[PDB]
Amino acid sequence: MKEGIHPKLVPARIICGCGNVIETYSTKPEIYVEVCSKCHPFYTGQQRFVDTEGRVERFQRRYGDSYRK
Amino acid sequence: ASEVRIKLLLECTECKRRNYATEKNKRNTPNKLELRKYCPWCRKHTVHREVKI
Amino acid sequence: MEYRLKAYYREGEKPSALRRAGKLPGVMYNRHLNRKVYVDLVEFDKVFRQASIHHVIVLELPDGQSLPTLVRQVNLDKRRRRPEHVDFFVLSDEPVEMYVPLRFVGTPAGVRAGGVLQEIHRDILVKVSPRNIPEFIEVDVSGLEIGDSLHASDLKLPPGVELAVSPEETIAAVVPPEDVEKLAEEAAAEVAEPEVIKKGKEE
Amino acid sequence: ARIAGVEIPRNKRVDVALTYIYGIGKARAKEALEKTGINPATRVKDLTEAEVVRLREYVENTWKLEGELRAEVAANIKRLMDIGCYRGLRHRRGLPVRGQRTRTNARTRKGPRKTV
Amino acid sequence: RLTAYERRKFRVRNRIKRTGRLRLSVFRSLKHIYAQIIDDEKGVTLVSASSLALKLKGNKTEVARQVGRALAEKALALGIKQVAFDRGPYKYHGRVKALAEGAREGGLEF
Amino acid sequence: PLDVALKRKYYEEVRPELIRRFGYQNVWEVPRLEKVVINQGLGEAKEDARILEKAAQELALITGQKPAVTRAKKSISNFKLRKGMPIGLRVTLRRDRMWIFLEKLLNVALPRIRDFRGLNPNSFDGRGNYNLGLREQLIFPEITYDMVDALRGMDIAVVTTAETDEEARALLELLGFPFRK
Amino acid sequence: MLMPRRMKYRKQQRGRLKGATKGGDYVAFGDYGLVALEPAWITAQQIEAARVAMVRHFRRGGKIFIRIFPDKPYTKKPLEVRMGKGKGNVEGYVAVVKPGRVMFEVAGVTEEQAMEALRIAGHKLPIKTKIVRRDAYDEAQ
RNA sequence: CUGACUGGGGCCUGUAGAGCACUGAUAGGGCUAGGGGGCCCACCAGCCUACCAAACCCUGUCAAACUCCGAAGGGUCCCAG
RNA sequence: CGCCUCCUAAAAGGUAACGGAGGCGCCCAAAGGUCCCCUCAGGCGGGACGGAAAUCCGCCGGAGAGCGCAAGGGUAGAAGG
RNA sequence: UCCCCCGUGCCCAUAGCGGCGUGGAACCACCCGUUCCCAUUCCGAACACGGAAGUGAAACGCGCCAGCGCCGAUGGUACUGGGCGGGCGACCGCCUGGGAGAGUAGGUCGGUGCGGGGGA
Ligand SMILES: NC(=[NH2+])NCCC[C@H](N)C(=O)O
Ligand SMILES: [Mg+2]
Ligand SMILES: [Mg+2]
Ligand SMILES: [Mg+2]
Ligand SMILES: [Mg+2]
Ligand SMILES: [Mg+2]
Ligand SMILES: [Mg+2]
Ligand SMILES: [Mg+2]
Ligand SMILES: [Mg+2]
Ligand SMILES: [Mg+2]
Ligand SMILES: [Mg+2]
Ligand SMILES: [Mg+2]
Ligand SMILES: [Mg+2]
Ligand SMILES: [Mg+2]
Ligand SMILES: [Mg+2]
Ligand SMILES: [Mg+2]
Ligand SMILES: [Mg+2]
Ligand SMILES: [Mg+2]
Ligand SMILES: [Mg+2]
Ligand SMILES: [Mg+2]
Ligand SMILES: [Mg+2]
Ligand SMILES: [Mg+2]
Ligand SMILES: [Mg+2]
Ligand SMILES: [Mg+2]
Ligand SMILES: [Mg+2]
Ligand SMILES: [Mg+2]
Ligand SMILES: [Mg+2]
Ligand SMILES: [Mg+2]
Ligand SMILES: [Mg+2]
Ligand SMILES: [Mg+2]
Ligand SMILES: [Mg+2]
Ligand SMILES: [Mg+2]
Ligand SMILES: [Mg+2]
Ligand SMILES: [Mg+2]
Ligand SMILES: [Mg+2]
Ligand SMILES: [Mg+2]
Ligand SMILES: [Mg+2]
Ligand SMILES: [Mg+2]
Ligand SMILES: [Mg+2]
Ligand SMILES: [Mg+2]
Ligand SMILES: [Mg+2]
Ligand SMILES: [Mg+2]
Ligand SMILES: [Mg+2]
Ligand SMILES: [Mg+2]
Ligand SMILES: [Mg+2]
Ligand SMILES: [Mg+2]
Ligand SMILES: [Mg+2]
Ligand SMILES: [Mg+2]
Ligand SMILES: [Mg+2]
Ligand SMILES: [Mg+2]
Ligand SMILES: [Mg+2]
Ligand SMILES: [Mg+2]
Ligand SMILES: [Mg+2]
Ligand SMILES: [Mg+2]
Ligand SMILES: [Mg+2]
Ligand SMILES: [Mg+2]
Ligand SMILES: [Mg+2]
Ligand SMILES: [Mg+2]
Ligand SMILES: [Mg+2]
Ligand SMILES: [Mg+2]
Ligand SMILES: [Mg+2]
Ligand SMILES: [Mg+2]
Ligand SMILES: [Mg+2]
Ligand SMILES: [Mg+2]
Ligand SMILES: [Mg+2]
Ligand SMILES: [Mg+2]
Ligand SMILES: [Mg+2]
Ligand SMILES: [Mg+2]
Ligand SMILES: [Mg+2]
Ligand SMILES: [Mg+2]
Ligand SMILES: [Mg+2]
Ligand SMILES: [Mg+2]
Ligand SMILES: [Mg+2]
Ligand SMILES: [Mg+2]
Ligand SMILES: [Mg+2]
Ligand SMILES: [Mg+2]
Ligand SMILES: [Mg+2]
Ligand SMILES: [Mg+2]
Ligand SMILES: [Mg+2]
Ligand SMILES: [Zn+2]
Ligand SMILES: [Zn+2]
Repeated sequence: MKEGIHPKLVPARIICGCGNVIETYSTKPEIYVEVCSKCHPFYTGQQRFVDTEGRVERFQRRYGDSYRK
Repeated sequence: ASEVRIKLLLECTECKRRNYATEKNKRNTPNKLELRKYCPWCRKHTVHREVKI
Repeated sequence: MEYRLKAYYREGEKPSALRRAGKLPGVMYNRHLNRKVYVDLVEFDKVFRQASIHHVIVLELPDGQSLPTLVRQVNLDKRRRRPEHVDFFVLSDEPVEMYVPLRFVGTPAGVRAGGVLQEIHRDILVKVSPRNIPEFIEVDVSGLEIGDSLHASDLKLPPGVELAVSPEETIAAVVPPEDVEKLAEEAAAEVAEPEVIKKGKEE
Repeated sequence: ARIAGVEIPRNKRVDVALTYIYGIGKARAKEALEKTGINPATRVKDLTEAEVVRLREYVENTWKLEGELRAEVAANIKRLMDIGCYRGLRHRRGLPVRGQRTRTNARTRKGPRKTV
Repeated sequence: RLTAYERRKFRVRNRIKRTGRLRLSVFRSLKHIYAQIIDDEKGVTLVSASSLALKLKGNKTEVARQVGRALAEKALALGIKQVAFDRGPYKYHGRVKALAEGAREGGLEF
Repeated sequence: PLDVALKRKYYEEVRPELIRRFGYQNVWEVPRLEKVVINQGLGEAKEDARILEKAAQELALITGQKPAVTRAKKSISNFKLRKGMPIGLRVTLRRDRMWIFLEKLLNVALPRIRDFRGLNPNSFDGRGNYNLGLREQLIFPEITYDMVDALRGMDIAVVTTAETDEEARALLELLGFPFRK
Repeated sequence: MLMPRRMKYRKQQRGRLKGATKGGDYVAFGDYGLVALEPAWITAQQIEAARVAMVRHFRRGGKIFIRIFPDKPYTKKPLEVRMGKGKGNVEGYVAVVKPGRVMFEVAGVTEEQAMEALRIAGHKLPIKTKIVRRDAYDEAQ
């Protein structure tokens, strides 16, 4: 590589919020991120962050069967 | 040649004799031409400078 | 069928002399032979109008030989619309490219509706054994409307015969007919004047 | 893109900041800081990083927010517009939905006045 | 579709053969280096030399130089003196350059 | 050549599963990565403030490599484009920096994408290469909210040696590329 | 009626009319043809009168093939001017026709229909003509 | 003795004719973006066309300022009459 | 009304008409010398904003691009970058 | 002098495209590295250097195949130098010498010079 134009790559820590730490390389030796592949809901299986809903409507109402048959 | 593309002479800066006639575009090249050229009086190469024709 | 035609040999006779004596000049060739021939014009014409590069013509020669040929090329006098020269292609035992007459069976529904069946190809180019030459190739065109079409990829070929043209080649179409009711439209149809392609600084 | 994907303002208190999130109002701001025991009056510039992911964790796991919320609200307006019910028709035309008079006003739904 | 390699070679060599001198052509493989002095009017090679044919040692640059001296010594015993250097597709540098310097040390004129 | 986990994962895990999935008979036949070309079609810096040096300072932090200037082929009136004008950045990543970039790309960048639902499975070259665009540059771990000024995305070309899209799908998915379909 | 939609040049030199027709001497499409027996510049007006005469005889049915096209600009100086002052103005368009050329072909129609339509068409043209029927010679071309 | 003219040999050429590979023109058919129109629709798509029709392909043609070709001749030099 | 390009011009050169078509009366301090390096237009597929067409990637692609400006000749084994 | 390879010419596609097959001992290439020379409008991709673990996958070389591309007769015709006729003309014929283009038959998956390395 040409000299004096490229940011030097050094060994680097990456600390995600989920405690996962990656041993990679970067121009910054230590970086904090809010998410990573180890915890992101698309990555960690069908980790439905909230809406493990199912249908949900238009029948799980069932309030109720009091009308006659 | 035109109003903006003028004719000019090149003058040997050592002996002051005009040895070459040439042209330039004084809008594109507003500074005086400085060029090395053979001066047959000095019998060597010399900085010649643009001088009014 | 299998037609026969007397042929004769010629060396330095001049073609205009042979043609003035009623003889059509010609040539015979394949990878093995090449001989200058002439046939009799009225005799050749009787045969060719039936045989016509489609069916085999056997040339009876004056040395006793007989050779099975396809007419490979007919050169016409462009002014008088007359044959001036024939190429006879002497068949060998290997297959050969050639044109097999197309034969359009049935009446199209478009033709019933007033349309016209455009027979684009009336024969089709094909590799086949010179002992395998079918008389024709039937094609059902009764389901063509205005304006449907048929291609060589729809040819149901007999056995031994391989298509020698692109399957995407059109063989027939059924088109709208001439109609007087369109005339007054075309008469009172103003067509603007021709544009002249810009030249030089304007392009 | 701190929490949750929205870079909430510093300089402001946490309860006030978290309102700058699609899905979190004054009500849910009180709920997030109590359930994680954070002083609701602490500026975002002063949250210990332990507090942040503590606050971040509870918020993102509890409630639907930003894109997932917006896709859902749209999906409900979409299904109403597909099943062809009356409310769906009002969304089809951009007219109001909750029974309001349209002879005048309704400028929020219709937009600025179109001359004739 | 010519490659940049073939264009570079044609371009360098057309200019050489325009001057009508015997050309000193140089082929540089990953392992070896080779040299021919060629009369392009007869389409005929006059004298050769290469690392492969002299079964030469290790460092490619010093090998190249020795190839040049060898080519020179055989060339002069045939009357060859003046010549035009044909770097062909290579920069005038390193191994090729060393071979040229080695040819000149041996009295080849160029 | 540095020791980077993604490169090691390529040789130790990825290659064996690829040889087994396709039965290659030569070690040079197994798909590998040729290069990763990052491109910014900026153009919002054409005349305005051709101080895209802001972006070059960014891509250099992201890749450890100084990007190079792309200049306009012809002039385009509707785009307000003069032939020769600087309209973006291309940087070509190979060998360890290519691995080092892709390593952080799969681990950190793609997860930070807004409403991320996986890479587009249909984006494949048709000859075994892949391409994806990005909407922002904060996606990357080195570019923080403080230092940024404007929202500039990029194109990323992933060039493999695979002859077909299927072999390339296999190689990339195995490296940790999250596809939705 | 027929004329080029565009052209590189507005005006053409006159040239000659020697020789049999260059090509187009065999029936290529329909069943019957109208062959030119002597050379001429056939005007776009003449072709259209020939076409309309065949359409009108068919009433409804058949197909006409026009195998010549008037691309040659025809020039005439304004009336009562002297020689000089440049080339005349384009007044029309003509197709060059030489002996043996198949000008029109018809299909989709009886023999009697075709014979008669080609005859009436021939009366609209400034030359002698011949009616022909597709032959094996035509097919071998 | 070199001349007109002539024999032989070499080189130069883009016409006649022809051709369609380039630049344009071109009839029909095929295939087929884009429009016209027709069902169906506004919830964004969908189907249908004996309508006009680009590109491409086939068949068939046109050209002083078109040429993938290309004569007869013409020019010029050498040796000979 | 001088000059350039094509055609007319009959395959050397030349060849007229108030015959058919276009351009010039500048420009460039690099758009000049040399050395080294590089190769187009266009089609298809892929790619945030980004579109018929901006920049990126892959495959095909001998010259249809380019060569300041008319036209012609020439030209990537460069005269183009 | 015969076969393989590496250089480098010549003929100028009968030499090209495509498909398939084959070769690593040798040679060539990819390859292994980027300290050193040198290098990237960024990139050891290229250029360059130092190497020698691997692979003939890519490239290259060598076979085979006629789908494309390229080449292509013979015969006949167009045209025509020179010589003659005919038509009011547009134009049309005859003699003698020359003779295409398209198309048909068919050909082609190159040939050859010089040097170098290896083999028998
Ligand atoms: N060399 C020749 N014979 N030329 C003859 C020229 C044509 C002549 N006018 C003819 O048709 O008879
Ligand atoms: Mg350096
Ligand atoms: Mg240095
Ligand atoms: Mg008869
Ligand atoms: Mg101009
Ligand atoms: Mg809120
Ligand atoms: Mg109300
Ligand atoms: Mg109301
Ligand atoms: Mg490997
Ligand atoms: Mg795809
Ligand atoms: Mg690939
Ligand atoms: Mg970041
Ligand atoms: Mg005239
Ligand atoms: Mg008239
Ligand atoms: Mg006139
Ligand atoms: Mg006049
Ligand atoms: Mg006139
Ligand atoms: Mg008229
Ligand atoms: Mg004609
Ligand atoms: Mg009449
Ligand atoms: Mg023909
Ligand atoms: Mg004498
Ligand atoms: Mg003399
Ligand atoms: Mg003579
Ligand atoms: Mg002609
Ligand atoms: Mg054409
Ligand atoms: Mg053709
Ligand atoms: Mg003509
Ligand atoms: Mg012509
Ligand atoms: Mg001409
Ligand atoms: Mg011509
Ligand atoms: Mg051909
Ligand atoms: Mg030829
Ligand atoms: Mg001659
Ligand atoms: Mg002449
Ligand atoms: Mg002569
Ligand atoms: Mg003379
Ligand atoms: Mg001569
Ligand atoms: Mg004499
Ligand atoms: Mg002339
Ligand atoms: Mg001329
Ligand atoms: Mg001349
Ligand atoms: Mg002269
Ligand atoms: Mg005048
Ligand atoms: Mg003027
Ligand atoms: Mg410069
Ligand atoms: Mg391109
Ligand atoms: Mg595209
Ligand atoms: Mg887009
Ligand atoms: Mg684009
Ligand atoms: Mg050009
Ligand atoms: Mg070789
Ligand atoms: Mg030779
Ligand atoms: Mg194949
Ligand atoms: Mg191979
Ligand atoms: Mg080996
Ligand atoms: Mg081995
Ligand atoms: Mg270093
Ligand atoms: Mg060192
Ligand atoms: Mg390297
Ligand atoms: Mg190298
Ligand atoms: Mg090694
Ligand atoms: Mg191989
Ligand atoms: Mg092998
Ligand atoms: Mg190579
Ligand atoms: Mg064979
Ligand atoms: Mg030839
Ligand atoms: Mg031929
Ligand atoms: Mg002949
Ligand atoms: Mg004569
Ligand atoms: Mg006369
Ligand atoms: Mg004759
Ligand atoms: Mg003769
Ligand atoms: Mg000819
Ligand atoms: Mg021929
Ligand atoms: Mg071949
Ligand atoms: Mg060779
Ligand atoms: Mg040898
Ligand atoms: Mg040997
Ligand atoms: Zn994480
Ligand atoms: Zn002086």
